[PDB]
Amino acid sequence: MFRIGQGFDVHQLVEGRPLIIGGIEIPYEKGLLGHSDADVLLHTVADACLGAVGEGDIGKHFPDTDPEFKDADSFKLLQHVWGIVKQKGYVLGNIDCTIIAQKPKMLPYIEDMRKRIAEGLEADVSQVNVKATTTAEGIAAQATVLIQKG
Amino acid sequence: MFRIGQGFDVHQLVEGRPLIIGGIEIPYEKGLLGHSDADVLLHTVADACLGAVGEGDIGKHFPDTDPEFKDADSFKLLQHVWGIVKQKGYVLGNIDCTIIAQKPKMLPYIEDMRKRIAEGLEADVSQVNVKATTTEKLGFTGRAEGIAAQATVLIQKG
Amino acid sequence: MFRIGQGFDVHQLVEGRPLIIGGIEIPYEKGLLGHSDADVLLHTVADACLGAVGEGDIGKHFPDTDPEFKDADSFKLLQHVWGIVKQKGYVLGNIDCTIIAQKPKMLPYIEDMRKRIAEGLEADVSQVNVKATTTEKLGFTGRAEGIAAQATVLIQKG
Ligand SMILES: [Mg+2]
Ligand SMILES: [Mg+2]
Ligand SMILES: [Mg+2]
Repeated sequence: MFRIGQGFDVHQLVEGRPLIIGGIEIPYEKGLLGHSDADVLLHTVADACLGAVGEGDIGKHFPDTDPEFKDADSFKLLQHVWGIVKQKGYVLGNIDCTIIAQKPKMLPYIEDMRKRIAEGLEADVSQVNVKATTTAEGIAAQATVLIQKG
Repeated sequence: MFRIGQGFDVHQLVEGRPLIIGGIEIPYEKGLLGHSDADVLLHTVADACLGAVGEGDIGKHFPDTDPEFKDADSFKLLQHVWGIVKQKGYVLGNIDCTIIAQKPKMLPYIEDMRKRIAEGLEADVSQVNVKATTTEKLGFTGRAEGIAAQATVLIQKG
Repeated sequence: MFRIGQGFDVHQLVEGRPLIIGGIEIPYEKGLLGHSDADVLLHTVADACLGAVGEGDIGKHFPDTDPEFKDADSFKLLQHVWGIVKQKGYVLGNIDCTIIAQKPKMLPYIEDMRKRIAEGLEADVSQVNVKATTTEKLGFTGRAEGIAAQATVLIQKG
């Protein structure tokens, strides 16, 4: 058995907050707006994993209104989501993710995002793909995941 | 043997139509514009299914020109599409779907959509995921001009 | 083993360039803007394929700044990508693609794009699905600024 999931998120850009994407802090004048660290890539990854196993989305498991998830580290939240997936008997097949952002340039941080995502999904880096495009009020991300019994 | 499909659709919100999403009636003062009931989520589920078996899209099977599909029930269209998938030898593995909408809030109706989609794919509700998110006021859906959806389906021999 | 990949791309329609989509030249007033032939659909197919094997995106293999990307034939680029997939031991499961464009009407060329993509992926036409949808006048594609495409691929050991 394999199962498929998909995630899509957008976060608003704003001054004063730090920019964190795929678990990596990126030097920039504007961070993303959110109640947790607002890592839009790790949120999308988490939502794709939740969706593959039929467990709604991260809003359902870590609500915005829950003070416990104020300034939450989104890598920790991904680890908990991955606990839910493992409990259903699944491991990672592979994941393919896209960051949509006009600025900053993501290329110098992509390889550490992949390591970080792999770590959070307990997989090898060869199972994780991250790309960026630009095509500027926010940063979006999309992810598609295939999980397998294991 | 597994096959993947993907659907993407977007409908304009207007005054003076019902809002029907995922086969569920949502009491709301705007609804979706289209030749059929405009059910954006069932259209993307149906497109994902047709995509997975190489049978085009709903436009091919139920065109806007042909007048007989005027105000058609999108649940009924989904069942006809599911008939095509079954004839090819496939059943549902699982489906993950996203509604993209600033308003209204979808969360009270999610479980019902999942039930209705499960019924249309002849599947267990554990096989169907539906989530709703906003674009944080950004874009055509962010400013309530329309509702978008996406769906990704995995089907398997059965 | 099966692997999944996803691609997404958007290109501007501009005056006096050919419109090449899915490897097929379509008669039209405008073409897509880019360094290569700007075939938005073959770019997304290529990206989905590279994504499935963890090899980045077309920009990693054929940067904009590479003089052989200038006016490159995106079908040849797809064949290069497919060689990468084949060296890892995979063949096509199936692919489902969507062209989002307000105009022109894709429907007369779809079958040819399917055959071309099938040829590039060394597969049967039954494994390739391509659908075309308009945006209902909404967004950047809805206001004829461009053409968008998405593709989801399932590959398998072969
Ligand atoms: Mg988020
Ligand atoms: Mg529709
Ligand atoms: Mg391109």
